[PDB]
Order: sequence, then C-alpha cells, then structure tokens
Amino acid sequence: REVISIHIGQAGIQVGNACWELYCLEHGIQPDGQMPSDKTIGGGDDAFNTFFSETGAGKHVPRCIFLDLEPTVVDEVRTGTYRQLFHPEQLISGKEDAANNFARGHYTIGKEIVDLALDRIRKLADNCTGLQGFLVFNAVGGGTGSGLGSLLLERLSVDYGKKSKLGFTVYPSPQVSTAVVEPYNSVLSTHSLLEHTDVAVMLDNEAIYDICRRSLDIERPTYTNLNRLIAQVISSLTASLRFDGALNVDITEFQTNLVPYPRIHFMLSSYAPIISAEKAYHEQLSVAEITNAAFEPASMMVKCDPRHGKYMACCLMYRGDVVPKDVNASVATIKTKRTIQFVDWCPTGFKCGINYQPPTVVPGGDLAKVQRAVCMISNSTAIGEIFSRLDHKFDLMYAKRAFVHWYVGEGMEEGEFSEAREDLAALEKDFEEVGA
Amino acid sequence: REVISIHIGQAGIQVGNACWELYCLEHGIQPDGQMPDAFNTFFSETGAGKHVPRCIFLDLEPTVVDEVRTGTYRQLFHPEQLISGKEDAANNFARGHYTIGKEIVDLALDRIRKLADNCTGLQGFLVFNAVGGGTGSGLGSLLLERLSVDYGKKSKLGFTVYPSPQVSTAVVEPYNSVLSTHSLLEHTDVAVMLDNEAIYDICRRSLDIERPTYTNLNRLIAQVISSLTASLRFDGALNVDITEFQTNLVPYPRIHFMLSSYAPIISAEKAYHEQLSVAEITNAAFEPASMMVKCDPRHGKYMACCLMYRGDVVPKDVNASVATIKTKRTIQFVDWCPTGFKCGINYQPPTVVPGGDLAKVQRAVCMISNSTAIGEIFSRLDHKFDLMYAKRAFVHWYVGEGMEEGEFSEAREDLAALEKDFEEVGA
Amino acid sequence: NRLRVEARKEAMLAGRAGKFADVQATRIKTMRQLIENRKYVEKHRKLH
Amino acid sequence: MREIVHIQGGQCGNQIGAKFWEVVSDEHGIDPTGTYHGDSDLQLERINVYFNEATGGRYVPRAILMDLEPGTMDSVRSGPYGQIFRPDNFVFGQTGAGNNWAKGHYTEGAELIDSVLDVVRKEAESCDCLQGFQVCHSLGGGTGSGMGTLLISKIREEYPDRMMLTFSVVPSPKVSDTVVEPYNATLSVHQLVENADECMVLDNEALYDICFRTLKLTTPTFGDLNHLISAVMSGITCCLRFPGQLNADLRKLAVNLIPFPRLHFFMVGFTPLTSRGSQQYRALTVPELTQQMWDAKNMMCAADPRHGRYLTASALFRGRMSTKEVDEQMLNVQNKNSSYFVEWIPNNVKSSVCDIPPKGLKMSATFIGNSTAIQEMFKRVSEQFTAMFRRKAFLHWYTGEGMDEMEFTEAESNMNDLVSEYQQYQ
Amino acid sequence: MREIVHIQGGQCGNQIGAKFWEVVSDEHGIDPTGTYHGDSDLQLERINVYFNEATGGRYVPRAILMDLEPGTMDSVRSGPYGQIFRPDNFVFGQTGAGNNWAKGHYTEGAELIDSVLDVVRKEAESCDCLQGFQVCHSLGGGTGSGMGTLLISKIREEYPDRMMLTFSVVPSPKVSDTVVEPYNATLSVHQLVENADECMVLDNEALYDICFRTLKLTTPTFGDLNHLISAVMSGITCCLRFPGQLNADLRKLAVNLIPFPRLHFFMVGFTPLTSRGSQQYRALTVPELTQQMWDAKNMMCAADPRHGRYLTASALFRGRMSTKEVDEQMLNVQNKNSSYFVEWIPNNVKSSVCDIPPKGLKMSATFIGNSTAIQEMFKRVSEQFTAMFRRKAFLHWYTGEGMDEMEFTEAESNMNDLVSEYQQYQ
Amino acid sequence: EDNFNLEGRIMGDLRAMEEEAARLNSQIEEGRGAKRDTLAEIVEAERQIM
Amino acid sequence: AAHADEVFSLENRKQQLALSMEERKQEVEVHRDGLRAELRLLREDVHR
Ligand SMILES: Nc1nc2c(ncn2[C@@H]2O[C@H](COP(=O)(O)OP(=O)(O)OP(=O)(O)O)[C@@H](O)[C@H]2O)c(=O)[nH]1
Ligand SMILES: Nc1nc2c(ncn2[C@@H]2O[C@H](COP(=O)(O)OP(=O)(O)OP(=O)(O)O)[C@@H](O)[C@H]2O)c(=O)[nH]1
Ligand SMILES: Nc1nc2c(ncn2[C@@H]2O[C@H](COP(=O)(O)OP(=O)(O)O)[C@@H](O)[C@H]2O)c(=O)[nH]1
Ligand SMILES: Nc1nc2c(ncn2[C@@H]2O[C@H](COP(=O)(O)OP(=O)(O)O)[C@@H](O)[C@H]2O)c(=O)[nH]1
Ligand SMILES: [Mg+2]
Ligand SMILES: [Mg+2]
Repeated sequence: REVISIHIGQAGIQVGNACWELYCLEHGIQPDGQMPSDKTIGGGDDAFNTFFSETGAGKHVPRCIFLDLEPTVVDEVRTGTYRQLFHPEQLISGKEDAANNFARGHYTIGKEIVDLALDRIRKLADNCTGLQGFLVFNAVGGGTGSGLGSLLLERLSVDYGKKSKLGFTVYPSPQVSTAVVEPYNSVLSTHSLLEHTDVAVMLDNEAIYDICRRSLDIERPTYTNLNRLIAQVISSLTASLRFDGALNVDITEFQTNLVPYPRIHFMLSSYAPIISAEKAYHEQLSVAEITNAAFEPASMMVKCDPRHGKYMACCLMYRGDVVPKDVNASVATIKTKRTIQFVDWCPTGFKCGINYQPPTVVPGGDLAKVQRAVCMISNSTAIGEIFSRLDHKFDLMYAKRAFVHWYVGEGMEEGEFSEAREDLAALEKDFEEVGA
Repeated sequence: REVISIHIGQAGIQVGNACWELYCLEHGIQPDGQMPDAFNTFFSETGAGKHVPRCIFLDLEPTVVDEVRTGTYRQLFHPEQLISGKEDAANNFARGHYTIGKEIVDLALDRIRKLADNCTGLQGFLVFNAVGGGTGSGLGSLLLERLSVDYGKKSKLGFTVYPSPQVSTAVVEPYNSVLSTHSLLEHTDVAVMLDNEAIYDICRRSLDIERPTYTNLNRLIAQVISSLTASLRFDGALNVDITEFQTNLVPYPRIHFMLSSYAPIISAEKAYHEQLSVAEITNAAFEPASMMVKCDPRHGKYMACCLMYRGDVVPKDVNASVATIKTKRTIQFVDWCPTGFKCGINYQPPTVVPGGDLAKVQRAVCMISNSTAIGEIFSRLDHKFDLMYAKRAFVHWYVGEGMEEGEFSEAREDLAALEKDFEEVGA
Repeated sequence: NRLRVEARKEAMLAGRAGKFADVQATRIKTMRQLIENRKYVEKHRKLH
Repeated sequence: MREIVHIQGGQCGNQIGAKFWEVVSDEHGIDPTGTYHGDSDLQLERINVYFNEATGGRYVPRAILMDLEPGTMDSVRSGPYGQIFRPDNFVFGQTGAGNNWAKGHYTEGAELIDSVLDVVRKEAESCDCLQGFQVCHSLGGGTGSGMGTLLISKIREEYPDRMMLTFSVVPSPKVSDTVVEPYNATLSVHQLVENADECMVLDNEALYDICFRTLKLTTPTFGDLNHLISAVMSGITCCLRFPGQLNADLRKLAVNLIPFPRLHFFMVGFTPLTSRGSQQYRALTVPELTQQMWDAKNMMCAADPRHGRYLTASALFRGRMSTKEVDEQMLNVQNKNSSYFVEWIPNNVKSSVCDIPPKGLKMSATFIGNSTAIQEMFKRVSEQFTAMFRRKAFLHWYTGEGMDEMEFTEAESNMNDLVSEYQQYQ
Repeated sequence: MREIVHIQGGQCGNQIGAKFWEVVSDEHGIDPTGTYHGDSDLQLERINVYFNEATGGRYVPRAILMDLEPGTMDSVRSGPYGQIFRPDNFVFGQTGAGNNWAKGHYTEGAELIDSVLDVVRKEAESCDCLQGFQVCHSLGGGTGSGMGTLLISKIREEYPDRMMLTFSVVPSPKVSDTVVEPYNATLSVHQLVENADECMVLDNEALYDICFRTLKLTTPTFGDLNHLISAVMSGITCCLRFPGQLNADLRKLAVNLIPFPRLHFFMVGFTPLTSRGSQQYRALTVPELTQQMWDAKNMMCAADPRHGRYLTASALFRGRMSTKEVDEQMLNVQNKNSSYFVEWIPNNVKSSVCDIPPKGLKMSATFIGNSTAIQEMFKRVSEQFTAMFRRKAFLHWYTGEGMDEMEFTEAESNMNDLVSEYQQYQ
Repeated sequence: EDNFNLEGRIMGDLRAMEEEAARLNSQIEEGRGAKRDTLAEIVEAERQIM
Repeated sequence: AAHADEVFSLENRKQQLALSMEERKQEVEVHRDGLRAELRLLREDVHR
C-alpha cells in the first residue's frame, strides 16, 4: 500500500516541506535518509515502505514531487535542512514563474513542464506496487497551484483514471487574502477541480489563523505554524495504511463511503485536540471531550458555520490509545445532540476508524504530545455558502471586465469566464438541491 | 459529588486564594499541583499526578487576577480559568452590569459550562463576592441570573461580604447593596452573611490581634468553608450535605440569610491551657460574640441552626450541649421549631496552615443559623441608603452609564418588602 | 381527586403569575432603554 | 424451611443491620470470610433461615442494603464483616433524599423501587418457604421513612399473606438531629399502621438512658446502641434457628400479641444487661431475669409503661431452664401488678423457651410488650407536628415537590385516631 | 469422526475465528507451538473433528482463512495460537474490500473464490466424513458480507446435503460504525435466507450490553466480545467432541429447531455469565442457569424476546447433570408463560446434555432460540434501506460496478417477505 | 448568528417538553387501564367467593 | 444609521424570543406538574 504525493505552487512546496518533516520523524528517519544504526523505534520494517522507498544501502527516498515554475522556493528545499533526503530528480522547477495569472500558468508556461512532470510520475509509480491513489497539495488562488495543477490533473486522469485523487486545496478567505485576482484564479480552476478531483478537502488560511490564536495561544502565527497542523491532519488521515488498529479505514473505504453522489465531494476538515504545551497537562483529554471539540463550529479548517448546513456524512479517524467503546458512546451522544443535524436519507452517518499509534510531535514545535487524537473529515452542505460568497465577489469584478486583458492577451477568451461562472452556479444549485 | 466555585471581584478571589491555599494542604497536594477519592469535590485528577481545581476566578480589574498567575499557585489552575477584564466597574453597579459586564459573562458561561461538563455528581455552585463593590455586585447579579436561567435545578451558595455599620470603605456601597438585593433575594438559594466589623472584633478579642489585615479574615473564612464542605469530602459519624442544609435551613422561599460562627478561634499560646471540651466549644459558638456578622441575636428570635462538628467528637456530648442550650434562656427559639438543630458530625480534625494564626485543635464547631435579627441589618442599610438617595446624590453616574431611576425605586421597594417579611415571620 | 388537582394547578399558576408580574415590566423597560441607547451610538453624552 | 429476608433502609438501617449481621454470623459460628470455623453442629443445623451456600462452604446472608448514597455502602463494606454480602444486593442511587420525604417516596423512591423489587424478588424466589420479612429503618429521614414505606407497600401488593418486622427507630425530641422530624414521622406511621404487621418501636433517647444507667459506659457511640438493638433482633428470632422445649415462631407471636386488627406497635426489652464490674456481683436467676425484664428503666422506649395498662406481653427465654419456673414467675408478676393489665384478657402474658442462649451469656431473655403507653410517643410527636404545621413551616420543600396540603391533614387524622384507639382501650 | 470445517472471512470473521480456535485448542489441550500437552485422555479422542496430525504431532487446525487485504492475515499470524493455522490456509488478495458489496461479491469474487475453492475442496478430501460447514463472517463488511456470501453460494452448489452454521454479525442503529450497512446487509441476507441452514445472528450492542451488565466490565473491547462468541461457538459443538447422557448432533439441532425450511434465523445466548467481582456468591445450579438463560438481558442479539413468541428453542447443557431437573426446569419455564410460545406445538423446548463442562468451570449451558421477535432486527435495516435508497444515496458505487437497481429492489422485497412471514406466524 | 442559535435551542427545548409530556400521558393511560381491569378482577373475585 | 437599525432590531428580537421562551417553558412546566399530580393520585388509588 503506497501513495505518491505531488506538490504544486508556493503552498504546495511549503506544505510539503512542513509535512515530510513530520513523516520522516514519525517513521524515525534521519534527515539524510538513514534510520539510526544503533537504536531504533518503530512498529515494523514495512511501515515506511508506503512513503519512503529503500534503495539497497538503507538510503530511503521519498515518493514526492515538488513541481513549480519559479525556482526561488524550490532552491529553498535544495539548500535547506533536507538536501540529501530528496534526490535531485523529484525537484522540478522552471525558469520563471506564473505570477497569479491562471492562463499564463496553465497554457503557455505549464506546457513546457507538465510532460516532464508526468514522465517522472510514471517512473516513480513503476517502482510502486500497491499504488493507493494520488494526494495533491495546492493553493487555488495562484498561478502555479491552479493552472499547472489543473493541467496535471487532467493529464493524470487521462493516464490512470479511476484511481482515487485526494486534493487538499486552499481557497482564499473572504477577509484575509494576498492577491487581487484570486476570485478569477479560483473559479477558473474550480471549473476543472469539480470534474477531476475525487475528494477535494478544502482549506483556508483565516480559519487556521483563528484556530492557532484561539487554542495554541500564539498571537502572531505564520505559515510555519499553519503547515505543521496541515501535516498533522494529513498524517492523521493517512496513518491507517501505515499503523494497524481495531477498526481500520483506508483510502479506498474513505473515498468510497463519504461521497454519496459523483459530484458532492467537498469535505470540511477538523483536528482535535489542538492544544498548547501549557494547557495539555491541565486538561484531561477524554474521547468525548475531543470529539465534541472536533465537532465545534469554531474549529474548522474552512471558515464556514455548519449550523446553516447539514452533515451529509462524517468520518472520524482516531489515533493512539483509544478503546473502541467510548468512541461509540461519544458518537451516540453526538447523534442525540440536536445543535448539529444530519440529512433524512443518511440514518447512519459516521465512519469510526481507529489506529494504534499516538500522535507524533516535532521537537521544537507548538503542538504538544498527547496520548490520543482525532481527525474529522465531514461531507456537509454549508460549503455552498463558501462558493456563493466567492461567486458574489467574482461578479462585482467581472461585470467591469477588469483584469481580463491579462488573460486574453495571454491567449484565452471569455467563453471560459462564462463557463466557470455557470458551472459554479450549477454546483451551488446541486448543493441546495440535494440538501433538501 | 462535586460543587464548583466562582469568585467574582476583589473579595471573592482573595477569599478563594485563602480557600485553595487551605484545600491543597487539606488533601496533601503540593502547591505545584501534584500528589506525593476525597479530593473529587474540589480537584479533578489529571495527568500523571496532577490535580487542577474546580474554580473560576473572574474579575474586571486584572491587577488582582494576574496576581494569582504571578504567585506561587500558577501551576495549580487551568490558565484560562483566570478570567480578567480590562477596566474595573469603578464601584459602579451600572457599569459592571451594562457597559462592561455583558462582554465577559459570555466567556464566564463558556468556561463554567465545560467545568460542569467535566463534573458528574454536581451538587451545586458556590460563589464569592462583596456587594459592597461594583463588580462583585453587578457582575455577580448578572452571572447569577445567567446560571439560574441555564441550570435552575442546581442550588447556589453565595458567601456575600456586606457593608458593616461603621467600617465602610466606599461611599456608594449602600447603593451597590440595595441594587444587588434583587438578585440575592431570588437567585442565590443559600446566602451566607459576612460582615467586616464583627470579624474585626472577633479577631481583637478571641485571637487578640491588635492590627489585623485581610489575611486573617480570609483564613478564618476559609476555615468556615472547609468545615461546611468536610461533610462531603471526608467521612463522618452523622453526615449532612447541601440538600439537607437547604431543607433544614430555608423554612420559607424568601427567607435565606445565614449567620456563621466558627469555634474555637484559639491561638497556640492558649491552646495548651484551654482543654476545649465539646460543651465548651458549643457554648462559645452560640454566645453572641463569636458570630461573623454584626447583628444582635438577642434583638431577635432564632429560627433554625446547623452545627458541623469536626474532629474527636462523639454524638452524646453534642446532644447534651443542645439540651443545655434549649434549657438556656438568653436565646429564644421560635415556636415553629420544637427541634431546631441540624447536628452533623465529621471525623477529620481541622488542618492548620503553616505560619498561620490557629493551633492544632482536636475538635472544632461551625454554626450556621437562620434567625430574625438580620432585619436589623436590612433596616440600617435601608435608612443609610435613603439618607443619600433623598438628594439623589451620585445617581447621575449610574444614569450616565444608562441605568435609570427605575431599578433604584424597585430595589428600595424590594428591600421594604423583605424587611416586612422578616418582621412578620418573626411573630 | 379531579377537583383537588385543578385547585393545586390554579394556585400554582397564580403563584407563578405573581412572578410574571416581574417579566412583563422587564420587557418594557428593556425595550425603552434600547430605543434610546440606539440614538447615543453617535455621541453618547456630547449630544446631551 | 422457614425463611427470613432482611432489608436495610437508610443510613440508620444500614448500620443497625451491619451490626446485626456481625452478631448473628458469630452466633452461627461463621467468620467474616464466610467459611464456618465454629465448634458444634446445632449452629449449622438450621442456618438456612438466613444464609445461602455459594460455592463450597461460602455462606452469604439474605440481606439487601439500600439507600440513596454510595458513601454509606462504602463505609459498610470497609467495616468488618462486610465482605459476606453479595455485591449484587448493593443497590443505590447517587443524589440523596436529603431528609426529604418527597424525594424518598415520590421521585427517588419511584426511580429506584422497580430496581430494588427485582433483587427482593430474586431473594424471595431463591428460597422455599417464606414466613416474613425484616426491615430496619428510622422514622425521621428520607431514605429511611419514605423509601422504606414505599418498599413495604410494594411488598404488600405482592405477598399479601406474610408478616414484616419493621424495626423503626422513632425520632425522639431530646435526641433529635434534624429540623423536620415530625413531617417524616407522621407521614411514615400513616402507612406503617396500614401495611407493616409488626412495628417495633425504638428510640435513641431510651437507648442512651439505658447505656448511661445500666451499662455505666463512659463514651457510648452508636456502636453500643446498634449492639443492643442487634442483640434484641437476634434474640427475638432464635425460636427458628434453635430447638426449644416450648417453641413459638413469628406467626404465633403475632397472633398472641395483636388482639385487634391494627394495634401492632411493640415496645421491647432485653436481659441481662450489665456493666463489666457488676457482672461479677450478681445472680442470673430466673426471678432476677424477670424482674430486670419488667424493670421500667429497661424497655427500649421513652414511654414509661407505668403510664398505662398492658394489652399483653411476651417473654422469650434462652438457655436450659425450668418451664414451671418461667410460668410461676410470670404469674407472680401479673398477680402483683394486676392493675397494669387489661381486665378483659385473662393471662395477658405469653412465655417461650429456647434451649440455646446467646454465646457467652449462659442465660438470657427478651421482652415484647404491647402496652398502651405507646400512645405517649405518638402524642409527643403529634404536638410537634401540629406546632410546625400551624404556619406551614418548611412545607414548600414538599408542596413544590408534589404533595397537596390535604395529605398532611389526613396524616394528622390517621395519627390522631391511632393514638386515640389506645386511649379508648385503656 | 464427524468432521467439521471452519470458514473465516472478513476482518471480524478472522478475529472471531482466531479467538474460537484459541478456546478450542486450549480446551483440547494443544499448546501454542502445535504439539499435544493435555492432561486427560478423553480430549484426545475427538481432536480429529477440528485438527489433522501432519507428522510428529504438529496438529494443524482444519480452517480456511480468506480476505482481500494482507493486513488481516498479518494480525491472524501475529496473535496467540497463530502458528497453528496451516500456511496453505491463508488465501488473501491484494486490493482490499472497500465496503462495497459489488467488489465483495462480483468483481473480486471471481478472482478470489475460484482460488479458495481449491483449498476448501482439498480440505474436504483430506477429511473423511463431513458433518457440515461452520462459517463465521460478517454482514456489515465487504469481504464477509459479499465474498463470504458468494462462497456460501458456491459451497451449497457443491455439497447439498451438508448442514451450514452461519455465524454472522449484523449492523445496528446505536453501534453503527459505518455508513453503508443497509446495502451490504440486505444484499447478503437475500442469499443467506435461501442458502444457509442455521443462521446464528449476533451483533455488537448486545455484546457490549452483556459485558457491561452481566460481566460488569469496565472497558469491554473486541477481545472480550470475540471471547464470548468463541464460548458460544465451542458450546454449539461440545456434543460432537464429547460423549454425554444425551448426544445432540448438528442435524438433530436443525430438526428440533426448524419448523419451516426458510424459517431458520436463530438467536443464541450463553450461560453462566458472572462477574469476577461476585464469582464466589452465585450458585451454579440448573434453576439459576435456566433463570439466567430465559431473559432478554442475556440474549446475544438485539432482540426483545418478550415482544414476540418463541416458536422453538434448544438448550445444550454440560456437566454431571440430572436430566430430571433439567427437563422439569424446561417444562416449568414453558408452562409459566404459554403466551410467549406458539399454540400449535407441544414441547417447544429441546434439551441435551454432555458430561464434560468447559475448562475453568463445572456446569454450563448454551441457549439457541428460534423466535418470531427477530423480525424487528431485519425491520430496522429494511426501513434504513428504504429511507436511503429512495434518494439513490451512495448508489453509484454499486451501479458503476456491474450492478442494477433491480438487484436492490429484489433484495428489499425478499427481506420484506421474510419479515412478513415472521410477523404472520404470531 | 446568536439569533439562529437561540431559535434552534428554543425549538429543541420545545420538543423536549412534548417528549416528557407524551411519556406522562402514556403512563397515566396505563394506570387508568390497570385500575379498570383491577375493578373487573375484584368483581370476579366477589363472584368466586359467592 | 442603517446598520444600527438592523442591529437594534436583532437585539429586540433576541430579547423577545428569550422572554417568550421563558413564559412558554413555565406554562409547560405547570402543565406537566398537573399531570404529575394526577399521576400520583392515580397510583395511590390503584394501590389501595
Ligand atoms: N495557509 C497557507 N497558505 C499558503 C501557504 N503558502 C502559500 N499559500 C497561499 O498561496 C498564495 C501564494 O501564491 P500561490 O497561490 O501559491 O501562487 P503560486 O502557486 O506560488 O504560483 P505563482 O503565483 O506563480 O507564484 C498565498 O496567497 C497563500 O494564500 C502556506 O504555507 N499556508
Ligand atoms: N473579608 C475580606 N473582605 C475584603 C477583602 N478584600 C476586599 N474586601 C471587601 O471588599 C469591599 C469593597 O469592595 P471593592 O473594594 O469595591 O471590591 P469589589 O467588591 O470586588 O468591587 P470592585 O472593586 O469594583 O471590583 C470592602 O468592604 C472589603 O470589606 C478581603 O481580602 N477579605
Ligand atoms: N442507632 C443509630 N441511629 C442513628 C445512627 N445514625 C443516625 N441515627 C439516627 O437516625 C436518624 C436519621 O435517619 P437517617 O438514617 O439519616 O434517615 P435518612 O435521612 O433518610 O437517610 C437520626 O435521628 C439519628 O438519631 C447510628 O449510627 N445508629
Ligand atoms: N463484535 C465484533 N465486531 C467486529 C470486530 N471486528 C470488526 N467488527 C465489525 O464487523 C464489521 C466487519 O466488516 P469489515 O471488517 O469491514 O470486513 P472487511 O474489512 O471487508 O474484512 C466491521 O464493520 C466492524 O464494525 C470484532 O472483533 N468483534
Ligand atoms: Mg508560484
Ligand atoms: Mg473589586
């Protein structure tokens, strides 16, 4: 059981840099691809053969691609802490950047590099045996994670097809944002993110900032703070393929029974217990408490209030010393609760899943080591609010034909500016149609 | 079985500091919060030998809330149970009830909710405040109303500090108390009275301290609280909890105001010389000078009493002392109580705080009585509030805050009805 | 038994309407204090 | 063959029953562990009336503890001889009646009674021939008065041909410990006169006076009061476990004592009670035992029998003795004190002998009188009830919890006619 | 000499079987390594029913293990008594279940069952006289519900005469640990009714309630639930492996328990279930065993039998026993409540005895009842299926893998008619 | 947001009150049926005594 | 001014909802209390 990951755009490489950091130490691999010779701590030898592949002399290499157009951020990895870890072929960087222009990153510049990217993907997958699926990290509000990413998505769907695609995509928050053309660069990529990404787990930066300030107590967080809990979530939801447990739920079961219709796949992610290093010992962290905290409206990686929506399905991947009784009792109390609702056609809402490995915390990190943890990946109906507000702020800019020349001169037309508009409209209509 | 503690304002959190200082050494927990089945009422076991309490210290002026964090108990509490605002209500009921108060009671509820959630056998709430102030009165009333509308079915014990007849710090604390009477008359289930003049006189006579400060009062109040809750915490020959306390000490819905008296308040130099028999300490508890409240009991008739004994006490001497008291004539039990004592006996002697002002005494008594002599306190306060309110002095501060003359008028009328109710039920 | 039950119910409801004498006023007082505080959002005491 | 199941209500009942089992287990010869280690076979020969064999010589009592707190049960288990009990019988809530009859009879009683009847049914089905139940409780609390009353009424609606020995520790004024005793005592006797069949009156006032005067104790805690009550309770019912020259079991005692269909309130004594200094300077003759037995400062009741006539009396002697000596002793007593005996009952006194005395005491006796002085305790509690109830003191704690005013007045009337029947027959 | 073959499929099936072989191996006295180190020579006589001696005493259990991922075979081999299973009996796939009945029963079925039939047929030839098949699997999963069901189809197509015990766990509302239970429950029960012979239906809420009430456990887990299921599965075949006063073969159980060929969904329970805290208080006697059996709190399935009518029942007993007391108990329980049994059948209850109780006890039983109150079990899943399928929820995972909605409609119809048949026979 | 949460919680409290009311109604109906059938049984007992 | 009007209206609606809930909750409380009194009277009658 193996999965090969692809990172695109500034967010892609940064989340990769703060995610493989967690992966290597969770599997106890030194930053030069060598397990310690004298001591060793791990569940088994075949635990790391899902992310890192050994090659002869005990020199593991990750199953990652870092592809980007600008070299100014790939060089950071090339000269950073893990230079020897990644071997030079898994690091693809173009000559110049895409610069927030979806068309520029999609058609002209991305053409020269997508074939190289997929030609490395194939010679990475051939060595693989139990290829579970493809996990992708990108920021849709950009010129590389949107354009090149949405080109590679089609160029992989044409090559493999029915394989599971877990795309963890970052949209702009309504308030906090770092661009002007992000509504265009988001809706245009959404039009093709709907039709190819099988499970699009949505993220947001304001929501993670609020989580970090509220729980972790840090008043001035940053990307090095956000990407750490992003890595925490990805490890929490991927650890079932790696570390055993009573109730195991892998990527197949996850992707299989959280998507009720072939187009309603838009998850909200949440992680509990997010707690600092000065309250963890003062808090008795029981299964019921962490479950309620995970289901709190004020703890979501997307800034959407679910009280306006209904949980179509839920999937709780627990970790660590969790006995499979209190989890059942807690989900029973959740069903009994009437603040949060379900939908009338899904009387069985939850996937419990339990892994027997406690969370692993980076030394010199803001997150404290704890016995247990839980990741909630719920399919809801309030994401229509997110898409509605995005479109509402898109209309105010498109009605003036603003910034359109930067696209049309790059080569595109208004046909897709209208097509993405109507496709997002149909997406919203489907959401409020199924919600009833 | 648990009761959760809320401390509102200056006096509340200072008395709470004393109470938790006493509790940690009561149960053997080091101040850093680690032990080297009975603590369950107050602490809650967490971690590998950690015991955090069930208190919330909430106040507006941070200069005294953060004193706990700076102090030696910074590791004991949950770092967000210490709710601090940004600017005190400035002894202004209107300010602490309307302007600033409504922005902190939401957080207070958001914490007390999960406190109650981690609690299982919740017996009730116990709150500390001084209605002689602004926050302790206004925020106290608001938070108490919120707890009443949320839970309602759970009892509340409010240990209220009151303006003494002569020792009065502020000049508007009559206003503060007459404004808080509405909440303390219908939300608190059991309201325990504490004056400062009476406690000062007790310190001056029994303990012979010439110039006492706010540490002695806090210690002597923590002792009373501990004696009240020892029945729950430790074992006992004849026990009594909050439910029996209330079903024996609240004969009528609108009569709940207790007088407390601890005994024997004896220093270590006279502890050796005084043999301290059970009848002796019971008489010293009932004598009209060891009570914490300035109100002449002879200026009234007793209605009910409760006596919590701690230490080496057997249940024959308590009964003999009660018979002697009923045969005494200086105190006139009212006819509707042919029996008038809820006598409870425990098995854990009092615990002495190091560097304290009390000795290791084998046995101790805590008396809590309901009588009709508190109408005197209410009448004196009503007259001394009317004196100021005739000229409408200082009212413009509350009015400018937003509170109108209404709540003043209705508060005065509620005091009048309360006074008439005590005077009538006295007959 | 029916008459006794109804007597108990009516006495208790009267005792609680005594309390509701104290909720109706708290409605009108809050309404009146809210209609006026709405006009002090600009200048709370300088407009005075 | 005959069976007795013992139920303990409230803290007072639990402590009295714990001491009772501590006594009776020794009188049967079994240690706290539950394995017999005695000497003779006359013990084991009829222990089936109390105990059940579990697994190879592990005898478990047929008792059910029940209250509304876990602390009392924890204390009972922590105490000695508490291991023998079956953990299944330990039924309890968590809130606590709080000396409230409404809690002990209407809310918590309702929410626990269905569970407790399951275990009492289990015990009453595991047996073969029931003759009556035992209940130990007070009349001045919530878990003891109201809940015990509900339990006995639920039993009567199920076993309408059986007796109950309800040992009621009546709330005495001079030993009162809670502010509302009468509001519980009156409302308990209301149904005690209706359902229970042998109510044994006891009072801490008389127990303390006995300990002070006869025993000459210096620090009498509840241990010795429970000791005396347990000795009485174990002595009343040895006619089953032991063979006597004249055997008289529970139904015989009831039919002999109770002349009219509602006068079942017995006042009880026990002999010989001695200080360990005067036990070396006395003779335990049968006339001496009888004189101490009729000594008015020995009955466990605050009502002096000199204040009324004796409807009837019964004596239960233990130890090899002379039946003619017993009968002539009681005849001499009746002839000398003929003014204290009802005129329309010839030979007002019953006597029985068992050939085994309580161990240590080579001879002993027990007294059960049905004297009309019992009305004193009831008038002495009715005065307090009326005095409180005239102005509805402490009444909202029950009215708000579900009781109308008319119930208290009906209880007053029932108490009044109960205390009036004794006056009528005196 | 009457051979039994055990078939394990699904993760739950593999765990339950790895515990069942644990109990059987320890009671026949073979140590973990694989040799024979028992004490008594009566166990050696029937080890052929479950074991084969290869060479040198290394007994190999006669079991088939199947799944779709190696992550369950790893655990099976790791667990205690893991080395016993013959390495040839680990048919595993490489893809995984996916919780889709389509992948379980159509796609992966073709390339897995064709490969495992070789092993099962080789095992059948290796043994001499097949009494039948016992298969322990799941109904809420992908491998046990679908691939196990298709294997049931193939095995019944091959051997028509042999009986089949189907130890199947079913989903539940309160313990719904996944979100497509209704689909994989209906699509399995449709074949299960037609194709099996004795459906041993279990669940998880019933087992948790047992481990909480009767066993008083603190943190019950899958280990404990599988231990209980193992105890039942060993009790069901006690008779073939040990002699007794009245033997009971599998065909005898089926004949005495089935009045109609498609009415064969039984409900099972174990006895005695006592807590370790109060082990030494209860009495291991036939009346107590029967009282513990005949009640809802002990049945190992979410059925309230008193809300239905026991059509038939069977009771296996183990230990030196008196059939007189056994059948007087089985008749008294039958005549106490004639309403809860059917009118047109005299002697609704079969009994059987064996003279060797399980290790660690001295007296045990096992109750297997064919009731009509088991219809509501399927009624819950049927109503869930209606609500979910009316809006085509999750349907594409099925209709994109060679499946048609006609299959769903017909499976729902079959469940409806079965539950109608149960309801009618009342 | 606060008004939305308020309305939801009020509606929940309402359905809770009707839940407990339905429980009480069912219990009282059971009790009335038991009382009337007990009267029938007492009549049958009188007939048997006769 | 428009924003203040909206906020003021929302506050009024919140407070009115709270007070109406308090009233209706008390009403159902007294109704259930009457049902309970009828219940207990029935239980004592049926027991006798
Ligand atoms: N929350 C979070 N967001 C990030 C992080 N790194 C990058 N982003 C997002 O990415 C945006 C930066 O531009 P990108 O969308 O990545 O553009 P690009 O994919 O690098 O392509 P170019 O525009 O050509 O550079 C920011 O607005 C962020 O919202 C990160 O570490 N955490
Ligand atoms: N017994 C006791 N009383 C105290 C202590 N500290 C303050 N007080 C009382 O507090 C009363 C006046 O209240 P304030 O000084 O206004 O304090 P407050 O009640 O919290 O009100 P704010 O200052 O507005 O927060 C005085 O009459 C004191 O008796 C203390 O340590 N022990
Ligand atoms: N003999 C005896 N009587 C006791 C003991 N403890 C309390 N009592 C008496 O029992 C009465 C209280 O009854 P209680 O058990 O508390 O009833 P409850 O309030 O319903 O629990 C008091 O009047 C005491 O005099 C004891 O240990 N022994
Ligand atoms: N009682 C019990 N139930 C189990 C155990 N293991 C798993 N289960 C449940 O039974 C079902 C088995 O189906 P599943 O494991 O998904 O089958 P598979 O994954 O295809 O092999 C799961 O949904 C679990 O909820 C166990 O040890 N005991
Ligand atoms: Mg870029
Ligand atoms: Mg202050």
